[PDB]
Amino acid sequence: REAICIHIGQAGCQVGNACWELFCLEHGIQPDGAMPSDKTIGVEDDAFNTFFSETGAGKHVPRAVFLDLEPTVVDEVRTGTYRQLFHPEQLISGKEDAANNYARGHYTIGKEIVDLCLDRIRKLADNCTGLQGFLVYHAVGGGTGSGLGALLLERLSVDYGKKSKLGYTVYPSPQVSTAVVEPYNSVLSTHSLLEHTDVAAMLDNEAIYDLTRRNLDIERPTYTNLNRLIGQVVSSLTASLRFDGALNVDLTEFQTNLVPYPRIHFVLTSYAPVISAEKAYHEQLSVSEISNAVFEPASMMTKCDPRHGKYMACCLMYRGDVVPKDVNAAVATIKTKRTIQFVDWSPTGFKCGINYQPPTVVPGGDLAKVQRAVCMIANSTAIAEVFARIDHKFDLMYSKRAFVHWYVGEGMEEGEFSEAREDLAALEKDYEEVGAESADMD
Amino acid sequence: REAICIHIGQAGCQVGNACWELFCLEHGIQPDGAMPSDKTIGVEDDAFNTFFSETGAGKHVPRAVFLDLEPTVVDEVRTGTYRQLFHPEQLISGKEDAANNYARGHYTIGKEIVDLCLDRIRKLADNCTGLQGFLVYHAVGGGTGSGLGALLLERLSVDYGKKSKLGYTVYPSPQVSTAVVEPYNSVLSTHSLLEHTDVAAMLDNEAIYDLTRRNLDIERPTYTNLNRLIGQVVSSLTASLRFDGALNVDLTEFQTNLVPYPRIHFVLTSYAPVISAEKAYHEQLSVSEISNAVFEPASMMTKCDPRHGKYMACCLMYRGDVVPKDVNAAVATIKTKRTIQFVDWSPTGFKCGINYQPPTVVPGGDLAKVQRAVCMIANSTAIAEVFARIDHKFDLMYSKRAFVHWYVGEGMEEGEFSEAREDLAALEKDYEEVGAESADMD
Amino acid sequence: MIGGQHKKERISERLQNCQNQPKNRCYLPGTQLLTGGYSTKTLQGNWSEERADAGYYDGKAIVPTHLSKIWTTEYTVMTNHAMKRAQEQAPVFDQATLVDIVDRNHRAYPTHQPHLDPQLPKLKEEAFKTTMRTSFNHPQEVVRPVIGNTPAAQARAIIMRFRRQLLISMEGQSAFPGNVLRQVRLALERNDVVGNGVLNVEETFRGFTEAGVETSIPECVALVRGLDMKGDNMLSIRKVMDEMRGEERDRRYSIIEGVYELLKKLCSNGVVRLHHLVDLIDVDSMESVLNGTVSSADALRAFTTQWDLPLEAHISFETFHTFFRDSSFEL
Amino acid sequence: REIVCVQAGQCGNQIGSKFWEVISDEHGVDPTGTYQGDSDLQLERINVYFDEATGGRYVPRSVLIDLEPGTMDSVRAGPYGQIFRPDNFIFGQSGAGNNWAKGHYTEGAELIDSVLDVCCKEAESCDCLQGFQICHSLGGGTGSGMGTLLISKLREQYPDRIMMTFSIIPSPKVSDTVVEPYNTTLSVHQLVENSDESMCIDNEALYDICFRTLKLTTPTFGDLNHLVSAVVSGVTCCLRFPGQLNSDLRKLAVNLVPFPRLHFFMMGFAPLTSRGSQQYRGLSVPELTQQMFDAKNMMQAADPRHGRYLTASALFRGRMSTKEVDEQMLNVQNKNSSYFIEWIPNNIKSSVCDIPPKGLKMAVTFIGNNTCIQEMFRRVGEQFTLMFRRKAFLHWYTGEGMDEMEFTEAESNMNDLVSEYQQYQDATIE
Ligand SMILES: Nc1nc2c(ncn2[C@@H]2O[C@H](COP(=O)(O)OP(=O)(O)OP(=O)(O)O)[C@@H](O)[C@H]2O)c(=O)[nH]1
Ligand SMILES: Nc1nc2c(ncn2[C@@H]2O[C@H](COP(=O)(O)OP(=O)(O)OP(=O)(O)O)[C@@H](O)[C@H]2O)c(=O)[nH]1
Ligand SMILES: Nc1nc2c(ncn2[C@@H]2O[C@H](COP(=O)(O)OP(=O)(O)O)[C@@H](O)[C@H]2O)c(=O)[nH]1
Ligand SMILES: [Mg+2]
Ligand SMILES: [Mg+2]
Repeated sequence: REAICIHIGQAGCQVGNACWELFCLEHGIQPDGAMPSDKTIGVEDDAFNTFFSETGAGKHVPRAVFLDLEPTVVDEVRTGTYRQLFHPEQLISGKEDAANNYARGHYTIGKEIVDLCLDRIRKLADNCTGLQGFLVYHAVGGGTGSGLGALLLERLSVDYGKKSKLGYTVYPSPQVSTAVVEPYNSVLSTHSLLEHTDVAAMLDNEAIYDLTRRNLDIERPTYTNLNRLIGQVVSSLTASLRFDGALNVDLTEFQTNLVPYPRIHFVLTSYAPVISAEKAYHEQLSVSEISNAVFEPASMMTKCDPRHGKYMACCLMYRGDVVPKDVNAAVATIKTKRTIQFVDWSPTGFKCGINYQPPTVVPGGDLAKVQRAVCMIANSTAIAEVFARIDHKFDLMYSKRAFVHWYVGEGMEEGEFSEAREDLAALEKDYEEVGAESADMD
Repeated sequence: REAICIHIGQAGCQVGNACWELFCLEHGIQPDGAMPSDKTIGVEDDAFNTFFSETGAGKHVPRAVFLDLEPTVVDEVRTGTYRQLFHPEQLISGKEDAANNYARGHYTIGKEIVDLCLDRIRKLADNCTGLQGFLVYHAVGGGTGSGLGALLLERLSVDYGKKSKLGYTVYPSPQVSTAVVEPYNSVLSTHSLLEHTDVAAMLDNEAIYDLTRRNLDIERPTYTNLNRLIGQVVSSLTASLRFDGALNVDLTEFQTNLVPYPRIHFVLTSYAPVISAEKAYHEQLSVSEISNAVFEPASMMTKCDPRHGKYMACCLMYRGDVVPKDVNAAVATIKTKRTIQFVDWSPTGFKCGINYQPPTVVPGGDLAKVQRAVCMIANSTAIAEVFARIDHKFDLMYSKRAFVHWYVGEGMEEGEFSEAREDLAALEKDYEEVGAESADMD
Repeated sequence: MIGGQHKKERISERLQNCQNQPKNRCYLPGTQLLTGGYSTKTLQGNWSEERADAGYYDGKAIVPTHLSKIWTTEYTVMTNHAMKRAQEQAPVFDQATLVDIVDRNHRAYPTHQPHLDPQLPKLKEEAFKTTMRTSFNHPQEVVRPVIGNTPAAQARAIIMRFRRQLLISMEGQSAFPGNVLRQVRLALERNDVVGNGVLNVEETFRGFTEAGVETSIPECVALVRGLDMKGDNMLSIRKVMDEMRGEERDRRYSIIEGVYELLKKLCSNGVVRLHHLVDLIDVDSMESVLNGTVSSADALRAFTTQWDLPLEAHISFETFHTFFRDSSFEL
Repeated sequence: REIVCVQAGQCGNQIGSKFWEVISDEHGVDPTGTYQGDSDLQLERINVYFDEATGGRYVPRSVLIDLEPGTMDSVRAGPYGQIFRPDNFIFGQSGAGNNWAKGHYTEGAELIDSVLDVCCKEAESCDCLQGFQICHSLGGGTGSGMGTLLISKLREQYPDRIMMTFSIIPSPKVSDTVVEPYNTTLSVHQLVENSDESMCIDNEALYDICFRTLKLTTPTFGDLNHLVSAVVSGVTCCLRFPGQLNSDLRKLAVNLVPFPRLHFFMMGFAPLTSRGSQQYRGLSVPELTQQMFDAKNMMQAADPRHGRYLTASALFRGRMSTKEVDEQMLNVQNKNSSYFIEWIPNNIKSSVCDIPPKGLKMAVTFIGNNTCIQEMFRRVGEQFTLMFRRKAFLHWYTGEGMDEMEFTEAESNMNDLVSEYQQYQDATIE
């Protein structure tokens, strides 16, 4: 009934700010950790427990840790408005950044900070009675996110063992780029994430920019918009643990239904009613329109075209005023479509969830208020095209050792590049073999 | 008719508060000693006489003494709510404690206090016309309870002679513990108690904590709960003297039916309908159900398992709406069971008592209100396990003369340890011989 | 507190010519609380703990400057909406309490700050309590689960509590059953001020307090929010009274409809009026009049008054139904 | 049951001022000495530490002794200084000079009779006298020499009562005085024979408490003396308030000392938390017990993890369930079984008192008998052997009149104390 959140580096902490703003506003906790007198009268409830724990005086404090090697973002949290919400021990900051070097985070600098992080997570996990997983937020393009995320996931995976770990990861977009060394860091990160993660959700900033231009009418978006959309997605996936519903979905059921083979755990994510107030008042939004919307590539938050592959499993979460018979009719209509294809070894391709709590509206937000929404996470062979493009960029730079001397200076053998590149090549071959159209009877 | 209660030390005074609260509320005496005069009563009544005496003005005063060497607990009783109920001479207090030393209570300090206690007991025994025994409450783990209890029982046994003495002692729990020197005090107490006691009811705190966690729904119990359960047991045992019934049982009948040989007087206790108010309305509580309950070890108030021994005698007291035919059917069903075994020299193993007064409910209490209850005291060879473990801990400490300099310095010969340890060895053999089925007869 | 005035030199210190370090108060020139070689304004060393002090003060003028408006961070723009609401309330002390805080008088350990503990007064009342005094007082002196944070759940729980309170209280019992809910409805109607039949939080509180139900302002806030279906914080009297009547069982509905269908056929053109009901009723057959505790004339008079209509008013099925749901509440 | 306090030397007088502030606050005594409390529960045991003055006033049963009046003028000038009885201040006209022999033999024998006269006048006034409590430093001059002289005389005159000492011992990292090893060695030799129970404190441990746990930026001696005043006032709480399981100094000694020489104990006090964090974590019995056994929270530099506990005692203050206390002590004994001496079946005694210190819901004070006390004395003996072989400063002591044979006797006795602790550390059942 409980989940612990770990935020790493700049993208992970900034997305965390939007997530905790949303979870506070959805439950009704004030920025100072208190809860108004009228929310706590007449009835006694426990739904906050998934994300907050209360002290004996009734203050709420959240179940999260913030990890960074540079102080600036955590110092912004320490001096901002939510200063009193977080426990000060949870906000951990080092002296200097990993400077876009995976080697600096993993070998040289993260090795000093990792034991404090493990001590905080242990002190939190001992004060729990139904921990049901870890949520991790990080970007694989930067040095500290890749290196310290890998080292911390390895240590967590040995100490806690079988417990599930779900990651939300921002991968380098196919043509917008911010730093030169992104391919090396992304390959080396992906090598560690293969062994130590149960489900990995892939995000690309170029898709969220396209979605914000096409559906909403925003010509000049900034990171706060993207982070609020990611927060809505995380709230949709975790709503099944916190509110009443017709068909609940426990976090272990996602892992049981979505992963066919132990390496095939990378999933695509999309969200349906991203809409502005002027369009929202011109249209009805019944179940069948949003179900048809989630399968169009204009709705996805990752830059991939699912028409170039085959689906293996889809998990559809409906929240708000929806009745199961329309979900069944919608899924049967989607199944009828000819441009949507499932692998022939997966005949029963769908998992459904239905929750009664509608999505919350944030005062400065840009989404409209709507009675229902659906969020989808799905496993498809199309993801193999993203890795092939990362491998092409790695091959171009590595053929001449373009920047390797930094990595070798900070403690890494040149051999580790070839090992990671061969492991990701094997992942590409796994997606080629698993997606085989048919096997011969002879 | 009359009985005198002797309370010694901390456990005995605190258990006395719960006992006298119950006896007042059951008879109807207010905390100021005066019964409500009402309009009138149709016929004259006398049941209180067992525990109260009336003054010419109609005030009631109780037949009890409270003995302690430290003032704090008795001054706490003197300043509490029942200040006007007790006679001030009855609350006797010394200046300083026996400091967990049996030697300080027995040789140095109790010798000063015993003559005041004997003068008070003499003044009580002179104001009686049918005294039929002493009830004693004390703990053998502490210094003053063991030392002064033994010295006072010796003096009472010489002055009053044949009069019966029944003890409700609290022996040390098998793994929960409060003080380091508990084995020495318990062994030295048991040596004196063996020769000068007629029936020893033995109680442990770990069993009453287990009973309050499993049957009642209390996560964090405290001594007031345990003391109220003990008070209920004492009220059940003394009800046979105070109210009308089908089969009464005088205190001499317990000794005649329960004690086969003069040293075999250690007994186990068990109480059936320990239940909460919310559970009580979903279940019937028939005679056979509570009779089946009293034989399960989860119902016992001492930490021993009777399946590892043989019963020698059982005395069953039923109070409330019970009919003798149901008691007979229940006892015949228990007798049918294969996991309950009696020694072959005891064919008629049961004594029954039936009283019409149902158990009283105390305003702050945690037990539900019920129409019937049963209480059991039984003699079994499984009580040998309780001693062997105390003796083993004594042997472990005495092999290195642990703390011995305190006992020898305060006035006791080192020889006193060896005699008592040999006497408890003889008690272990008494339990071996009594439990032997038969010899090689023709 | 505003402007400092508790970090400054006191008169006693000036008269005694006190120096700095015996008490370590940084007010004398050349001495300052330096954390990491810098002041607390700079983020070095132990600034977070020193900013958590009870007597800490930051030199920020209330009147803002222009460059503060011009220079803003993206995080500040994101989280400024909550900051405006969160800046409304803050604890305050007088000068004597600030003297006590600076002098750190009553503390268990050097860092104990009792003035920042919100549960201090109940701790003070709770102090000096003994186990026996609590547990051995004078013996004479001493719910359907609802799940969810939804306001509908709160409204349902509050309605159930109100119904239980009215049943245990039972004020205004008449000669003919059905006067309790009538009194509650009349009390609510009397405190309406506009005439359109709607109430806000404060008038709801006054009305339910007059009706005999003990409540509080948060109860009324929760109830009005839960029962609101048009987003104006107005409470409809009809809706709340319908919820107070409750769900109706099938047998009672069957009897009511059967009696109404019988009464419909004895009138002309199938129109039933209130004088029909007054004439045709058989009041001397109730158990309360045959046993000998209520007179028949009083019972008929009580029945006629409870309708709150003239004797020629048309009594539809809705009015008959509502009247006898009100009466079934007491049986 | 009344206690008599003696404060000796600069450290003792300074710690005493903070102790009497804490005790006067807990019983609601105004700094003028007037009772201003708000519950009768405060008054019924006021006699334990206070004597009754005529109208409203109460006077504290304490003797102040020093060889130069500088400290006495400082304590009289303090915020609670007025409460002390004028006749209880005994002072000479020249300092101890940091020399044990001067403080013990020349000015000691000159003043000691007036101090014994004051202690007897104070002792014979009690209706029933409990043990004495002594605060002093071992590294100083008048504290060590005259304190141990007075301890020996009171043990001769009142051998059946309890003798309790709180003692300050030189830090391993920075010395405040060059001749600390001689004064420390002679004082430990006197204490091991004379004392009934002795508590030891390192100033370095209090600095580590302040910096790591309380995160104070600029701690001062007032903070160290407040932590010490907290534990000293906490150990006696069950003597002077009601509770579910009363306890006493003699009962603590009977449960803590297995053999008469093993009477040196370590101390700790549990609720410690930084000013920023206290709003974020509620008090509970698991939190108090876990901090209570953490070696970071212990007031000596030796750490328990290198030794084994022979015995320990915990006194809890507050209204709480006994089941949680018992099960916590069982869980700690079972999970860390290798750190407890196996030939004793239960090493922890518990006691429960109803009234916590003001502003705290619950508190516990911990007293521990651990073999790691041998490490402090061995280090002091090393510094003594380096200085003594070369007669580094011996002419001062010989000039006062001491024979060199006292130094060899004191060294031998301390070495035997270290040996006895080491043998019980490595003892086995066989
Ligand atoms: N959606 C989103 N993307 C971000 C955010 N911040 C950075 N990114 C993206 O993540 C990548 C940069 O990763 P960083 O998080 O800056 O790397 P890092 O974790 O700080 O690692 P170091 O530079 O060594 O400290 C780029 O592709 C950025 O566009 C953010 O707040 N939201
Ligand atoms: N069930 C129960 N056990 C108690 C109670 N009070 C104390 N005990 C237990 O009895 C033992 C302590 O014995 P005490 O009564 O305190 O010893 P004492 O008689 O005061 O002896 P001295 O300490 O020398 O004064 C421990 O095991 C306590 O757990 C009580 O009220 N109920
Ligand atoms: N904890 C503590 N230590 C002190 C205090 N005052 C002095 N000391 C220490 O005690 C030693 C000096 O001993 P001192 O009291 O001057 O000896 P005296 O000259 O005989 O009184 C040094 O180690 C000081 O650091 C104090 O208030 N608290
Ligand atoms: Mg960075
Ligand atoms: Mg006692």
